[PDB]
Amino acid sequence: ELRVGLEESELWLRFKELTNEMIVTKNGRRMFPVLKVNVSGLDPNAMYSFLLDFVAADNHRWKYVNGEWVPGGKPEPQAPSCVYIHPDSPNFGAHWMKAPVSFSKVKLTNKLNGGGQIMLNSLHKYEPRIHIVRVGDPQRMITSHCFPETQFIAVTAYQNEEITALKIKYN
Ligand SMILES: Cc1ccc(N[C@H]2CCN(c3ccccc3Cl)C2=O)cc1C(N)=O
Repeated sequence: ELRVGLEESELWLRFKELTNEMIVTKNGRRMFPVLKVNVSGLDPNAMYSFLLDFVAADNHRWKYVNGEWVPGGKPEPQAPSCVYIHPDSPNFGAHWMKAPVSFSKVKLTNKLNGGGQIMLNSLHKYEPRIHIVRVGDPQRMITSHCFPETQFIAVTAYQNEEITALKIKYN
């Protein structure tokens, strides 16, 4: 009954086809595309919080060489666990289900700086993951959901000029 669907999956797949890249900066940078999901099968009367984190996909980093992403060395030590709390939290299941849940305000950074920003290692691959937690639950039940369409490589600057162009075209 619980269903969490990626919105604009076709657009994400265009970026994923090229290998998607997300800029990280000292002060933090919002994502494009924005991660948005539709949710069904929550209790409309209950209250939930929506959380987001980013899971490392490989035991190595990457490098863009001759127009191709290739394994580019041993990984750096894993990034700190950073979780983003959706600012609508806590809210009724009715709230989360009446309209897609958008994580427009989350910012990716390469420094532990000011904010609820997400710390990522440049040239490493990550995948957004959403968690739903119910308030007042003595079992502290959490549901976790991964989105393979939204995988990307964190970068201090775009490597693929097709990514640079695509981000301008669709944004
Ligand atoms: C009657 C009723 C009870 C429960 C639910 N939803 C469950 C499943 C997900 N979940 C849930 C619970 C804890 C943490 C995270 C989640 Cl996601 C819930 O609270 C729907 C109905 C209904 N509308 O019939």
